[PDB]
Order: sequence, then structure tokens, then C-alpha cells
Amino acid sequence: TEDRIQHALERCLHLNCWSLQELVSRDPGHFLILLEQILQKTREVQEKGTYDLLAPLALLFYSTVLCTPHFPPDSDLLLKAARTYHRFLTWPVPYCSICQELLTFIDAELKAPGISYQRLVRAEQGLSTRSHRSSTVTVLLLNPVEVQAEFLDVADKLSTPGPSPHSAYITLLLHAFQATFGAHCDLSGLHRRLQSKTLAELEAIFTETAEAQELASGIGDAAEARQWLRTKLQAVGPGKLRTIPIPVARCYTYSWNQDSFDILQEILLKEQELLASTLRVVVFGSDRIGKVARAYSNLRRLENNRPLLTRFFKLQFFYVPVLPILADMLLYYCRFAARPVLLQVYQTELTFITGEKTTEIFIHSLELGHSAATRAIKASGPGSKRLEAVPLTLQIIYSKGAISGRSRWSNMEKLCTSVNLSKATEALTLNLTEVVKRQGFNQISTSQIKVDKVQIIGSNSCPFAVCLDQDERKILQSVIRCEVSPCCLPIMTFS
Amino acid sequence: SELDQLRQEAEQLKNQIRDARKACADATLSQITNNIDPVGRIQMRTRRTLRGHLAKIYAMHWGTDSRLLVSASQDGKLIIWDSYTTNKVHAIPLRSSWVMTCAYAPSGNYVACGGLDNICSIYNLKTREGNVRVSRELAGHTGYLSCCRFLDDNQIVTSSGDTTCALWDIETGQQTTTFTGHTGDVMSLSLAPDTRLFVSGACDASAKLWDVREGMCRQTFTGHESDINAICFFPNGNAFATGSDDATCRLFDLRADQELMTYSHDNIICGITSVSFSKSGRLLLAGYDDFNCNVWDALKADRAGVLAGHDNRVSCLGVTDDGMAVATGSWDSFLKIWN
Repeated sequence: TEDRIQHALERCLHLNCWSLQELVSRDPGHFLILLEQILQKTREVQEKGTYDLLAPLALLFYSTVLCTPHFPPDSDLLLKAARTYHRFLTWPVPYCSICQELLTFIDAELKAPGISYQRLVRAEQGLSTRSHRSSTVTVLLLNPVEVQAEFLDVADKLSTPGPSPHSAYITLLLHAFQATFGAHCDLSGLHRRLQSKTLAELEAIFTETAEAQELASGIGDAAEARQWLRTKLQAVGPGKLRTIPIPVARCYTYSWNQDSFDILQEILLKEQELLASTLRVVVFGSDRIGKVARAYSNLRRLENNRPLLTRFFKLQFFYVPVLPILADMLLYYCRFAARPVLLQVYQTELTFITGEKTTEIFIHSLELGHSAATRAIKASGPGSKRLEAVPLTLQIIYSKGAISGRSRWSNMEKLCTSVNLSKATEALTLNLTEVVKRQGFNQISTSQIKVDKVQIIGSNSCPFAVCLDQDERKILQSVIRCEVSPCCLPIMTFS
Repeated sequence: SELDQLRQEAEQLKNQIRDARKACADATLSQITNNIDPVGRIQMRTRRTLRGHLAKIYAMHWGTDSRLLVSASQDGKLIIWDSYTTNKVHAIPLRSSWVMTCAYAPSGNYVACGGLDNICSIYNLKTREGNVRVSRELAGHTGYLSCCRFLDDNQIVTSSGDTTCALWDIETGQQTTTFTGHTGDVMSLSLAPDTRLFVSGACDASAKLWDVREGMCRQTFTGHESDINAICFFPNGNAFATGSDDATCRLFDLRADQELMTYSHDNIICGITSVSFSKSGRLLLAGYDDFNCNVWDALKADRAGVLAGHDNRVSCLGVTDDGMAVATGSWDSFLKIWN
């Protein structure tokens, strides 16, 4: 068994994770052995200095210590782990910043065992108390026409309400009590006696148990915290240890054929009836489904400027490139992934023909002119039913920047129909369709130059239609000057 | 209960209206008009061409002088032409390039226009300094301005993509009246000879007679299989014709409260963009999306002639108050006068 665990460990740090998290759960005894091995490898890194292999171990510890059915009082594994990870404070950021937040979790788990798994479960179910109330909701925004039927099945399964508040409270009480009293408790008798009890008394018992766990975690001394928690649980009240897995969290599956994230506020109406907190939006993603970032754009600024969803919830978006193994792996990722990845947003200063000014953001691209006009008519419908490109005379100053701070300037006056900006600090691939000769066909000279910063000035009598990030429905014309330079709801990545 | 009883009252009053109309449907206009001598073949010739527009022409409207005419174009310009001399009396550049309609005032002093800007910009030709100055921005519509016709120097009706029309007082810049009831974008309207009534055509494939005075819908006409793109009154003012994307025109009488005649042919497959009556009303001039502009006998319902003078869609057309000539603006960037 030990050598099996070691092989799996050495093959998962190369669906190799799910198999680890499915082999340990068999025996209550497999959760300590694995942890011991992890510490050994971790210590090697601490001795060596191989910077690249720390974060997967720091995630495996957190993941296993939170599923470990119980830690024997004799075993001093947490102290050895804390001593091993205390010496990473001398490492470069972010390693010290993953270790500080692991040490805090290892103090929460040293003082009040099972607190970090009862917090998670409580939250995810929405069965919190009247003292520390919270909630988490999962929305599966999936396109019926793009997602596979296998993913549609997994989604349907996940959505199905499996547990009830009664069963959830029974599981929470069983795991809070087991984590403390190990085998020395009777989980069969406790379950049988808890089954006959009513929902309200179960809620009161869990609220007292959670308050005791939190208070014990708040006690300075670790040694007395465990004894105080044990005494409190005894007042509230050898066998075989039992693995209590994570109950499935609340999930909702909605058919998203759209691209804008307006759907979410429609959902928020049944949120008025379904109630800081957090919302786990699991976006399922294809190649073109580009436009998802464009929708992110709105839900970033729009909300930042018209807070509607953020009023109660902290949004978090998860990208899926598109119970069964996919269900387990999905829930595990969503649960244990907690570090976002913010993508760069370019800033544009626009002076209108009227003279007003307002900074904006193009995440994906910036089109202008014949492309902008074409998109304008694509967004017309009846208009496009009732409704060549004369060039737009623009003086454009583009600056190539560098970390050295030496910007190399260049400029030219041109008479080009359109100009689109496209993405490679970052580089901005740019296209300039010149009208070498105006006429219903204008000579087209696609010029690809690598600009990072740009300055466009158009004649007040030559308004130019401007599209940001290919948003065909909101093109901006009547602009006379445009200055472009490279400038909660995060998207998330496991590493 | 209350809503199902009100729904069945709706659907009973509907068949009461259908029976009140079928009762008057004793004979058709094609029967009564069988006897009158055919109008013949309308051999028409292009008298003038109005060059200067750089892109599609979307609208035009004659002045009451039957000599001046406005035209709005995709190039963002509103040109006033002197049809007789071909000289451009005005070349007004617009603040919004997405102009879709224009309307010469009967007085000749004011002109109106509008588009996706959701504003009816009124311009004064006789300015204090003689310039082309913007008199008013009639804002308030929640959709693109689809059409408008001057009642006078100070009053103007406008239709919009908010599925409504509205009477405005140019002085206050406020919607004097709002004509709600349409369930689709109102493509067109037409003021009756008596300024107290006007009809309007919408994308709901139906037309509606409105009372300017009060602001209520008096009658609703149906029969078109597609959106109504254009509408205008029969010269007398008791009937009106509608052009639709169903490749058919239709005539509606107000007093009979139903359709009198259909103008269509198997050869014609494209939708209708515009319509106009002759001074007498005997001739209905329908613009089409096949570069043609067919002339129908309003009474015989036979295709009397065809005007093929454009390389692109015949987007808009009009007739002078004296019926002396037919103007037709088109997507080919040229208007054409006909006699």
C-alpha cells in the first residue's frame, strides 16, 4: 500500500490526481501515510531550492489535511509540517505568500480539527448559522449546441439535488465529532440516534458545534484548544474511523446560447427567492467563445460602475476547455483552485467631435472604419434592409515602447478606409487598409506594423467609426482623437 | 378568470369586427372597375438625374412648390435640390451620418430629418444669417427615427422604432401627443389632406389610422404577409396604400374598414420599399428591391408600366403636389425625375 501511494505521488507530480484522492479515501489509515511522504519530498525541496515544485505540494497538503478523517493525538505530523514550511519565509514571493497562508490553515487545523472542512461544507451547502452566515452558488453557463453530451450529462447529474438540509446537518455533525474523538466514538450509534432527531434541533446542535470549533480555533494555545473543544463536545453530547467525503455543493445549470453575461441578472431574480457570499460561474469554452472575454469586459466595468451582482456575492469565473470522474475532478478543481489570472486590458482616451472625453477599455481588439461601418450595418437588421468606403483621413502617431523607457516615435498622415488592432506589457498587431486610390472599389494596402502604443487624430469633418473588441453592436463614430496605450470577478487558473 | 374572460372578449370582438367588415364585402374593386377603359402602358422617360450623393439615397420629399426637394443619403448629407435646374439649393452636412428620412416642410422654411440618433433634427433654410442652422433636436423617441412629416412650421409628426408615433411641437421640443399601439417598428406614415388624420404602417404587417386631434387609434387594417415599409393616402383622403415585404401592395379604405385591392404579380418577388399616388390617385407608383419601380393602375390593379432607371434598389420615391413629375431616390446614389 505504501509503495502504491509513493508511485502515485511520483506519477502525479510529473486523471492522476483523482486516483490519489480516490485511493486514500478507502482506508482512514491512508491519509497519514501519504502526508508523511509529502513532507519528505517537501523537505527535499527546502534543502535543495528547486523553485518549481512547491505549489503542487502546498495544494496536496491543504487538500488531504481537509479530507483526513482524523489525526491521532500521538502523531505530531502537523508540527513537523509547520516546521518544514516555516523555513520557506526566506524564499522569493509568491512562495512565501503561499506558505504564510498555508501556515494559517495549519494553525486553524492544529487548534480546531475539522474546522477547515466544516467551513467549506457549511458555506457550499448554504446551511450556515445566524452568527457567521455565508453561502456559495455554482452556475453552469453552458451552450447546448457546443458542449458535448457527456458534459451535458455530468452537468445534469451535478445539478440534481442530492442531499437535504437534514442529511447535510447529520453529515456535518458526524464529521465534526469524528474528527475530534477518532475511533473512541460510536459513529453508528451516533448516526442512528441523530436520524430520529428533528431538523431544528440538528441545526441548533450544528450551530453550537460550529461556534465551539471557531472559538477553539481562536484560542491562542494549541494544546488547550483541543482539550477545550473535546470537553465542549462532550458536554454537548474503540470504534473504526470512517471516511466522510465532501458533500456535493449547490449547482444550477442554465442554457447559455448568448455571449453577454446579462443572463446572470435574470438569474438574480430567483436569487431574491433563494436567499461575504460568492458565486462560482463555470463557463464552458470553445475557440471563438474570444467573445466570452468580451462579455467579461462588460461585467467588469459595467458592474464596477453599476454594481448589481456584486452587491451581495463575490463572483468567480472558471474556464472549462470544451458521480462520474469528470464530476469529481470538476468539483475538486473548483473547490481547491483559489488563485486568479487577470488578463491585460488596453486603455483608450477618446476625444469626440463634440469634445467630450471618457477613457475606455478594449480587451481583445480595436477596429475602425470600413470594418466598423460593416459591423454597424451587421447590427442594423431592418436598418440593413433599408440600409465603397470613402477613406477616412487620419494622422496617426505610433510609439514603440520598451522596458528601458526609450519610446521610439514615428508618424504619418494617411487616407485609409479602416484600421484594426489585434493582439500578439504586450504587443498590438495592427492593420491599415490604405486607399491608395479612391473611386466602387478602392485600392487596399493592408499594412501590418507592430505598434504597442498609438495616437490617432482625425479631422473634425472626418468622423471615424470605431469598434472595441469586435463588439459589432456598439460601434463608436463621431470621434476626432483616439489615444491608445496598454493600461470582484476574476477568471481563475489552477497554476 | 379576469384574464381569460378578457381574452375571450378580445377574441369575440375580433370576430365581430371581421363580420362587420365581411358584411360590407359585397363586391370587390376589381369587379366594379372591370368596365372602365384600361389605362394602357405607362411609357416613362427619365427627364432629370440628380448627381452629387456619394452613397445610397435613403429618403426624399418634395416641397409644396413641386420644384425643391430634400434627399437624405448614407454619406451623412441632406441635399436640397432644385429639380428644374439640377442645382443644389443646399448641401447640409449632418451631425449623425445614419440618416434615414427627410421631410420638406409645406411652408418651405423648415426641413426635418432623423435616423438611428433617435432624434428628429429640424433645420431652418431661412435663417437669420442665411446659413443652414439646426432649429431643434426633437429628442425623446426611444428608437431610430423612421419617418416624419411636417404639419406646419411649429408642429411635426414622427414615427420611430419604439413601435410608436408622436406629434411634436417644435417650439417646446416636447411630444405634444404620443401615438402608441403598434407592436412593431413603424416604417412609414402619411398625413391626410385634412391634418386631423394620418395613417401609419409598421413591421406588424398592419396599418393604423390615427387621430392627430385626440391621439387614439381609430382603425386597424391587416392583410399583409410581411412588414409594411411604406404607406400613403389616396389623394381624396378616404383611402391609403401600403407596400410590404410580401412582394405585394394593398389598398385600404377607411370608411369600409377593410382592404379593397391587392397589387402583385408572380414575376414580382422582392419587397416594396416605397409607394405614391398620382394627383388623381389613378396611378400607384411602387418602388421595389429589384432596381425597378413599377406603375400600377390603382383601379384595375394591373401593372401598367415599369420604371427601370437605377442600378440599385429603388429605395424611395415621391410625387409632386401637381403630379407633374415623379422623383425616385435609390441606393445607386442617384435620384431620377420622371415624366
